[PDB]
Parts: sequence; structure tokens; C-alpha cells
Amino acid sequence: GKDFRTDQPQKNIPFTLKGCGALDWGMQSRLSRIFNPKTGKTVMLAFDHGYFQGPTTGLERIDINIAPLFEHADVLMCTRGILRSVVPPATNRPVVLRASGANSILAELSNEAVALSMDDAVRLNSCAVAAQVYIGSEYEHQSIKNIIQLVDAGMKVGMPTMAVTGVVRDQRYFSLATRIAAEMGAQIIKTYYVEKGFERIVAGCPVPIVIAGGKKLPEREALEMCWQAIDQGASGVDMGRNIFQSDHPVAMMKAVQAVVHHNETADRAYELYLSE
Amino acid sequence: GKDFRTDQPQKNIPFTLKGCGALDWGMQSRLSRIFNPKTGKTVMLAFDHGYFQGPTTGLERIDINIAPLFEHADVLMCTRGILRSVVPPATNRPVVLRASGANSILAELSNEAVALSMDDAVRLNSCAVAAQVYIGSEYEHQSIKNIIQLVDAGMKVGMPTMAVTGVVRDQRYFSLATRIAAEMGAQIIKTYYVEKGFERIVAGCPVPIVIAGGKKLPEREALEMCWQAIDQGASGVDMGRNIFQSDHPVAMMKAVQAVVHHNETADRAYELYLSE
Amino acid sequence: GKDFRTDQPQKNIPFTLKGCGALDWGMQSRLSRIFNPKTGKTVMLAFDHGYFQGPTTGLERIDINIAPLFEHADVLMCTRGILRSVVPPATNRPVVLRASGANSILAELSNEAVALSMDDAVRLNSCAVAAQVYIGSEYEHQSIKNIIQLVDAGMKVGMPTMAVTGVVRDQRYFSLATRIAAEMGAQIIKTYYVEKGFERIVAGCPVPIVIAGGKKLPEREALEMCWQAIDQGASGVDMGRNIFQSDHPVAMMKAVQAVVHHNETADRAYELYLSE
Amino acid sequence: GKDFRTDQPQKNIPFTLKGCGALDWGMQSRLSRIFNPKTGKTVMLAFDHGYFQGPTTGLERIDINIAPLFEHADVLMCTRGILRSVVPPATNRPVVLRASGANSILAELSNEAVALSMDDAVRLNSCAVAAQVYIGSEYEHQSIKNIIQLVDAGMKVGMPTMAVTGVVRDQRYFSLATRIAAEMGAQIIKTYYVEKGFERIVAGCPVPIVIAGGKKLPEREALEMCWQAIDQGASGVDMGRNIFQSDHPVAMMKAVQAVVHHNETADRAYELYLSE
Ligand SMILES: O=C(CO)[C@H](O)[C@H](O)COP(=O)(O)O
Ligand SMILES: O=C(CO)[C@H](O)[C@H](O)COP(=O)(O)O
Ligand SMILES: O=C(CO)[C@H](O)[C@H](O)COP(=O)(O)O
Ligand SMILES: O=C(CO)[C@H](O)[C@H](O)COP(=O)(O)O
Repeated sequence: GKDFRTDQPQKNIPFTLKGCGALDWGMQSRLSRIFNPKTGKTVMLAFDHGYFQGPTTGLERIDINIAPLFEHADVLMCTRGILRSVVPPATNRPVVLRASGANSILAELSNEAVALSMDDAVRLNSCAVAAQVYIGSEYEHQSIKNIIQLVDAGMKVGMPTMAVTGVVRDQRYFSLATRIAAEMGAQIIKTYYVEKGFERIVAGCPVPIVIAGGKKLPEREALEMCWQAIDQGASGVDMGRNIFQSDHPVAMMKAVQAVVHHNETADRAYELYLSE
Repeated sequence: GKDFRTDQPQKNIPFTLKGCGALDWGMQSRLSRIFNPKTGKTVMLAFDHGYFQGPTTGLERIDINIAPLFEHADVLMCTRGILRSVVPPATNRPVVLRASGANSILAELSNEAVALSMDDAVRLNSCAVAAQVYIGSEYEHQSIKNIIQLVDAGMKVGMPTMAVTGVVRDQRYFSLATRIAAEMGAQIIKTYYVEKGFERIVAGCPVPIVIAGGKKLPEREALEMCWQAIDQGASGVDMGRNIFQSDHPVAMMKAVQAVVHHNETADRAYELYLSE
Repeated sequence: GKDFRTDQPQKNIPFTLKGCGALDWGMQSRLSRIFNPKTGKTVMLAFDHGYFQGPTTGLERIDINIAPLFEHADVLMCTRGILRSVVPPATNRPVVLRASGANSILAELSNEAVALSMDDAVRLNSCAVAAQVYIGSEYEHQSIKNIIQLVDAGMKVGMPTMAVTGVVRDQRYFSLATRIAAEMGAQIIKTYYVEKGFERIVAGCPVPIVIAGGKKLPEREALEMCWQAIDQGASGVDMGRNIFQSDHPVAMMKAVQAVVHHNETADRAYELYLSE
Repeated sequence: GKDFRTDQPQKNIPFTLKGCGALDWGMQSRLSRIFNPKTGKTVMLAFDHGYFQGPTTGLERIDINIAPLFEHADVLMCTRGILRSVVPPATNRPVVLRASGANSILAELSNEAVALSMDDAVRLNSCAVAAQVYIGSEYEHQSIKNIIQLVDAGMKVGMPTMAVTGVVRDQRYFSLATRIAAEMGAQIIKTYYVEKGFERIVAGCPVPIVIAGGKKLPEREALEMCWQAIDQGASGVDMGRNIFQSDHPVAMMKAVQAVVHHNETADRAYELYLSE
């Protein structure tokens, strides 16, 4: 009384996420927590700015202002200090840990060291670990070594590494920064959007790219940036200020989600924003 | 231009999951992937039976019959063999790995060893590891050592361990089995439902309890068992046969969800089942 | 003067080998050395018999009789002893190492221990490690632990493990043995061909299956066995005696290749054998 | 009924690859994947340039432009980033991993660190690891330490190390750079071809030498360079730009193969190129 359905051979289901078709199950799994398998994109809520800036505007009280935003985000990005202290585990949301630091706004910005062991990243159930790369800055060499070290460590354990291109911001520059990081082994790259040439940054990069929100803009303009980035091949956005510094954070997020996952237009989305 | 809201002191949000209020963030995080933070319960789809039974009825073709069920489950339970081979990572669903084995239906059932290293559990992004405890069986001592070893290893890494009471099935017996496992350190206990006294099993166990589906029953009766268990304090169910051996697996799951998360009645639920 | 071809998005190339679509690059790479990416099959030349049998017939002088066969094989299977001593490295052919032993024909056949460290497997540039599983035998439990240990070790390093079902030989039996091994984590399973029901063994096994040659048969019959096995879904054969005990080894191998990779018929192939 | 052929004593088959006749089996095995045992030479397709140069011309889209070349190459050389992301494991071609980096075209070129752990090299099934040595540059000391560290690590595991002489380019200079690297332990040395004295570079180096393609040349001239190098004792070439920057990459590769493995002349080969 058994049915082995032998008339129908077993076939493998392809894993389509850009440049991640040759990774182990666990690593693909963590990546799938970050990039929605359906759309292949992500809306990432970033609040790690304090790691070298202290209580930056809008992030004075993560526990009050940012707490109510978690549920509306695909993934959270922050440090292990904040994570443990004020992000409730019950939030049940994927996290990407800031794993670099030891710099401040009072000194050389590019002077970063690895800020948490892979050991602890695993203890904290991370989906990924993130560090800055500073191409063209004084501590460029060290910043790349930080990426090398996180990748070496993450491959033992199936933890993805996200390289962030920290900074003249033109296409030829970001092409250089993103490609090197990818080349070194980072599975996710986060960079800035550029007025012209962005398409080339995406095309030249073998792995998923995510754009930073950047300094505060009018909500409508912020949404235009997102639409452009997505339309030109970005795999999602990593917003911080353009959300938590808005008068209507939750509304802004829903708009951003509309644009990223559902191919909404900048205008349509802005009207989704005006209804909240 | 900053607002520290100093008139409103920061307060810790309590973690209410039974007997898990004193664990590290990462472990609480993994637990919150299993047990819905809202309802505090879980509907677990179990298909690990093959680990000592080979191609058991209904599990001949996981890739065909079980594949379409994944999305309707809170968490998946299976071996690392099946996980890698036929469970697509894009399933984006929390997993609990069977971590014991080395036994078969052709020999002593209680003769189990640890079947995967914590190393590989982490590599596979697990939410927990599971192993059998056989109180009263020939290899009782070894089975408990399996639990001891998984907890020792899990605590370094923030991985919860689930102890399963494998087997006369009365209340006094399962009280003994579940309590000992909890006492050794397992964070989740999975046991069988009992006609009378089940409430005492839950009350005597300091951590969350989950019931096994058990042998195939008429759908209506299986739902009654769930309702009873939940009503008497279980934290969810770990169904296998009563789902994948049904003529309407997806329908049955929706029913079981209704009973577990939404306090549906056995009858009402059964009518949810008859509509699909 | 650069062309990023931004009109043409990058797409992942699927890895189609049965149940190996969720493995890291290096492991998929080693598997691709074994299973021809085009056909998805393998012809494996096995000469490890001496590991518990001593100088078995046909394998008295590997250096003389077997040496001239290597080039005609897809992959070699043998022990590290023979590998180092008489297989010339310049053979440039992928190897699968026998990694179990400590038994002999003078004692209990199922009493095997792991016979080489993963350390040394990596040192020898192996494509996989192989060990016996003895379901139903006296040392069944230990044999399965051997597989558990090799998988744990292999996963750290991207080395595949092949589980071999050592032994009444019917379908229900081999279904049990193969499925349990796969379930524990082995990426390759090698078993015996069966008169009836073989299709069910393949269908119930989530990873590639390879058949043993078995005791010497008339060349025409051996080819019929291969044809049946392949036709019913096997991923290749692991011949030993039916090749090296033939009066025309090289001829026989070319036949077997014809059947496995090129869908030749038993008869057509036998005529390929009669021309050499 | 056994034949031990005792009238014919067993004899060791010599391993002839220059200066590798005293290595363990595994290491000789990996070297044999790189240097064809028959000819003793190799045609190596190099596309690692991006590791410090970003999207260099011709390598904007490895996945499109370089993908179709793989099959026509003896061995692939690239970074672990590119390997995992866009080189399909099914390519079934030996790889040599770029294992240095942390420099860029925006800073001191000779400032390289080890870019991937031997751990991960083994995980990726490499045939060798490669790093730059910069004799005469500012970070000369560190670059040599990079070779020392890779050799120490490779010897535990049977992984060969390839030292690359990065840079006035005359014979006395490259003799110094190549000889030092070899002396430290590197089993493969890759250097540049020189108008006069190249023969002395080869003679003075105890292990196999491979030449870099160098900047783009007219196809006919590039082939002349290969012919000279081979004729004067090189063990193969590591082309990049002279292939992927050609209007007929595949044709060019076939030509190069002709010259390296089959002792074709520059002219004859060029006519092989004009027919494709
Ligand atoms: O902290 C940073 C890196 O050092 C980034 O500026 C930040 O994480 C990006 O998010 P946003 O610009 O949208 O606030
Ligand atoms: O495999 C088992 C333990 O050895 C269990 O029987 C199983 O996992 C429980 O699920 P169900 O009884 O609902 O099928
Ligand atoms: O050695 C063995 C396992 O203990 C097998 O019998 C052998 O390797 C299979 O090959 P063949 O039966 O074709 O000779
Ligand atoms: O990348 C390099 C070293 O830093 C080399 O220039 C390169 O790998 C050699 O190949 P080619 O000169 O033929 O392009």
C-alpha cells in the first residue's frame, strides 16, 4: 500500500537569488530570510548609526521611536549592543549585525576594526554580518581585511557577509568599491545610488546590491530614489534616516515596501503615503 | 534639535514563553521563530520518521507529497539528509533538526546516538535540535546522555534542544519522562497526549510541551485530540501522519491551525476541514 | 570603452544533480568530478575489496592488472594504502576513498570502524569518502555512526560521503537501508540491483544511487544488469569483479560506458564488446 | 586459481613534473590536474584582475563573456567571490584561487594581505592557492610572508602554492624574484616573459614556471610570445587579456593550446586562429 510515484522523476528546485546559486543550504536559508524568495528583494530598516556617531537625531530612543517600526520591516540592522538591550527577541524579525567599529566622529572615519566575533553572531542567530569597506581612505587596507576575516569566519558557519561601501561619489568609483568587495567574497553589497551609471554598478557586481537611504530628503524624493534604484536592478534598500526622521515613519515604510516588492510607481506610492 | 524623551523612562519588555524568561537573546530569538510570540504556540509539520523507518507510508516522496505542505506549517521537522536534498531553502520556514539516530526497525528501538554535530546544526541555520529519550528502555542511560550532550553544545551557541519522550502510556510515566528531560536542560519537550491526567504532565513540566500526532486517526478525532491537548495547556502540536496520511493534508493543516492558534472548537474546525 | 551589457540581467545556472542543488560550491564541484555534468551519471572502477579480503582474485597485482584500466574509468575507488603505493598520481582521475575497515573474512563482517581521518582524505585530494552501513547485522548501530561521523567531518570541508549498503536481498530491504543512510546525510548511496522493485529504491532515495557490480557474471548478463539499473533510474555503476575478472577488461569497460552514458542497449553494447 | 605474477617485480612509476618528484600523493594529484601529465604543461585562463582593479575591461560580465571560455581552458584562475557567484560548479574544470588582496589601484599596489583561509581553499576544492610577491616594492617583506604563510598552511593539507612575481623588468630581476619565491617553498611560479635571458630564469628556478599574458597585443604577437616562452622552457601560460580582450577569444585559446601542448609554430597557430 505504498506509492513511490516512479513515473515522475525527482527534480531539483533552482535557487534564483543573484549569484547565490552555489551556496550550502544553511547559507541560502539565511539569505532567504533577508531577500523574499518571491520578489527577490528586501526592505531593510537600518538603525546602527550610533556605533560611531553616538545618539544621532531620531535614534535617541530606539526603544520608543524605532520599536513600533520593527514589524513593518523585512529585516533589522543594528549592533549587538542595541539588539540585546532594546530590541525584543519576540520581534521575530531577521537581523543583520553591524560587525565593525572602533572608530568615531571625533577621529579618522575609516579606522574600523571587526566589532564582534562570528561566535557571538551565531549566538545571536544573525542572518548576516556587516562591515564597512573604505576604498580610497587612509585605512583602506584594514577595512578590506575586515571583510576577508568575516568571510573566512562566515564560511565555516554558513553566515553571509555584507560589505558596505563607505566614503566624489560617481559610478566609476562605486564600481571599483563594490566589485572588489564582491570579489573578496562578500555575498551582499550595500552602496549608494548614483544619478547616472547606477545600472553599470549593478551589472558589474555578481551579487545582490542594496542601496543606503542617505541623508534626509523630502518623502517624495526619497521614494523616487528607491524606484530608480529598483528599476535599475537593486535588490532592495537599507533605509535609516528617510524613515525614522520622517513625520510619518510607518506610512513611509509601507510606501517603500510598495515600490520595492510590488513595482509601484513613485507617485502612486507617494499617494499611499498621503493616505497615512 | 534632539528629543531624548527624558520624561519617559525605558522599560524592559517581558518575554512570556513558559520557562524561557532567562535565556540569552539569540536563544529567545530562535524560540520565537518556533512559538508564535502572539499566541505562544506552534503547529509543527513532522516528517523525520524515515530516520529509522526508511520510506514510511506517505513519506515515499517528500519532494512531491510533502513539498506543497511546507508553506502551511509554522515550523518543519526533519533530518539533515532530507533537509539538504529535497527541502528548498527558499521555503523560508524555521526548522527543527532530528539530531539522533543509528537505530532501525530491525533492531533495538532505543539504541540511538547523536546523529549530527552542533557544528552542522548551526551551519544549517536550525531553530533547534531534537533527540529521543527512552525512559524505561534498554538504552535509557545513553538516550539521556544524548540530551546532556546536545544541551552542553547548544548552550555555547544559543541553540535550544528538544527532548522527545519515545516509548504502557499513562500520566505517571510521561510525567517522569518529561520532567527528567526538562530537568537535564531541554528547553522544549515533546510527548504524547493522554486520555486522563495530561494536565498534570503540563503542570509538572517547567518548559513548553508539544504533542506528537500519533498513529493515523479519523480527521475529526485527531482534531479532538489537539483541542484537548491545547485546552489542557500544551504549547502546540507536532503532527506527522495525521496530516500527510490524510486525503486532504492542506485542509487538515488549516484546521489544526484554527484549533491551536485561534481557540477554535473541534467541531467548528472539522467544518473548516469539510469546506476544503 | 566598457560594455556592462546592462540590457541583459545575470541569471544563475541551475545545478541539476539529483538532490544536490543546495550544497556549497566545493562540494558540488567534487560531485561534478564524479557525476558527468552532461549525462548526470558515472562509471566507477572499484578495487577496494582487499580492505577486508586480502589479495582477492584479480587484484593480486593492482599495479599490473588494474593499472591499464584507470584511464578508461570515470572515477577510481580504493583504499589510501593502495592509492599511495601503486596508483600513480599522474593517473589524473578522480578518487573515492574507502574510509571503513577493521573487519576481515575471518570474523564478523559488519564489525567496521572508520579507517581514515577526514584530515588525510583532504590531504589525498579525494572527491568523496565511502563507508559501509550494515542494516540488520550485529554491528548495525556502529556502521550508522560511521556514516554520521564522516558526514559531520565532511561538512566542515565540503567532502561528500558515500554510504554503501552491505548485506535476503529484496526491494523492501534495500529501501530501508538506502533511505536511512540518505536520511542521515550521505550524498551518494551505493546499493545492489534487484530483480524487481528497483525503481522504488531509486524513487524513495533523495540522492544519487549507484549499483555494485556483484559477483562475476557472463559479460552479456552483466551488461543487461547495468542497462536495467540505468533504465530504472540509477546514477551509475560501481563495477569491480565484472571488469577486472573478465578476459577483456578494457573492452568490458567501453561497453559499460556505452550503456551508462550513451543509452546503448545491452545487445548493441555486447557487440561493442565482441569487436574488442 | 590465483596469479600473483611473481616472475615480474613491482616497479614505481616516476613522477616527472619539474621539481615535484618528492611530494605526497595528494599534492602531486592536484598538480597533475593543473599540468597535463603527458605534455607537462598547462593553459591557464586568468580572470582574477578585479580583485584590486574592479570591473576591468573585458571582465565587466564574467557570467556572459568569460562563461563560454571555461571549457576551452585547462585550469581556471579567479577569486573565491567570482568562483561562488558566477562560475558554475558543473564547469568541471580545475581552479587556482587568488589568495591575496586588500590592495587597490587607488593606493600602494604592493600592500597585499592573505585574502582567504586555507580552510576555505579546501572547502572550495582548489588545486592551488596563489599570492603576489613584490620584490623591490614597499611591502616586499609582507608579500613574502604571505607566501610563507600559504606554504605552511598548504603543506598540512597537500595544497600547492603559486607565487606570482608582481612588479624595470629584466632577466636579473625576475631571476631574483622567482628564485626567492621558490626557495621559500612555492611549488609553482608565475612570472613575465623577457626579451632576452628568459632561459636563465627557467634554468635557475627549481619548480615549474608559468608566464603571464601581459597587456593586450596583436594576436599574432601574443602567440609569438607563448612560442618563445614554451620553447625556452616555460611550463605553460596564464593568459587573461590577450584572450578575453580578443575579438575571437575561443579561436585564440585553441591557438594557444596548439602552441603550448602540441609544439605548433607561431605562424601555423596563427592560421589555426584565422580559420576561426
Ligand atoms: O551607518 C551607516 C554606515 O556607517 C549608514 O549611513 C547607514 O547604516 C545607512 O542607512 P541610512 O543612510 O538610510 O540612514
Ligand atoms: O518520528 C518519530 C520519533 O521517533 C515520531 O513518531 C514523530 O516524529 C511524531 O510525529 P507523528 O506521530 O504525528 O507522525
Ligand atoms: O568491496 C566491497 C564492499 O565491502 C564491494 O563488494 C565492492 O567494492 C563492489 O564492487 P564489485 O561487487 O563490482 O566488485
Ligand atoms: O591579475 C594579475 C596580478 O595582480 C595579473 O596581471 C593577471 O592575473 C595575469 O594575466 P594577464 O596579464 O594575461 O591578463
